[PDB]
Amino acid sequence: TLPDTVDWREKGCVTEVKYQGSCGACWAFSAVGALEGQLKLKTGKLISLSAQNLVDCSNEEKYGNKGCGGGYMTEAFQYIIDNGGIEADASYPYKAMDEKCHYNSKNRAATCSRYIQLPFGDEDALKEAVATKGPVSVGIDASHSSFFFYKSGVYDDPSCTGNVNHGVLVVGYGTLDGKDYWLVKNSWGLNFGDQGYIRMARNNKNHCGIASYCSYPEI
Ligand SMILES: *C(=N)C1(NC(=O)[C@@H]2C[C@@H](S(=O)(=O)c3ccc(OCC(F)(F)F)cc3C(F)(F)F)CN2C(=O)C2(C)CC2)CC1
Repeated sequence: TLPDTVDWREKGCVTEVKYQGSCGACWAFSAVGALEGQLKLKTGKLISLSAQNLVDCSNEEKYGNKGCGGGYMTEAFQYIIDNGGIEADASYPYKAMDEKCHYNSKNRAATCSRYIQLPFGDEDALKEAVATKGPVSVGIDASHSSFFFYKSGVYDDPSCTGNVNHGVLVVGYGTLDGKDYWLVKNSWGLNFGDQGYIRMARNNKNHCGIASYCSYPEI
């Protein structure tokens, strides 16, 4: 059986909310967020990892990522795997611009061996992964102005579609005033949503495509 409510923030597995600025780096923050969760669960240390390392060093056709022009969480993991590591944010800080890759293996802060993809649109599979594995990288349709008007409750705008466009991180789930939600960490800083988080409708026919492209890394 699975718990009714999960919140990885309570287990110390979620770093501070970051601010992506005008660089289309949502995919990089989503990936490092998922990897940060796994690092904490394995080593016991919570460390912010370098979204900038991903933005600078995976901007090539091998991966299909485009730096500040967008990218894919799975390809970010693949880069980390191929590269034999990723730096911490401390040593490779976020600049919100495309820069020349300057990865240094002496500052390796985490590694990745493989990544897992969940079945397309399966919110039950996502619930199990969030419950038992940790934070999960997801794509959502975050193109509706209502997404940025949200302050509280459970975001459930009927105009949302399954055509996804932003990467974010699911750090938990539960039920708020009778409405099932996924607890989503964004990368728009602490002024977005509820302290950087939005609760998005769960079990409502894969709303905003939240369970369409789920993945998480394995250290
Ligand atoms: C964040 N600042 C930005 N968004 C961005 O980088 C997004 C993130 C992913 S996605 O989640 O939108 C996405 C899109 C399409 C996918 O597959 C469709 C297929 F292959 F089935 F046809 C998968 C994903 C997912 F897996 F979830 F990542 C990509 N993306 C993009 O902007 C891209 C590079 C244009 C697609 C920049 C706003």
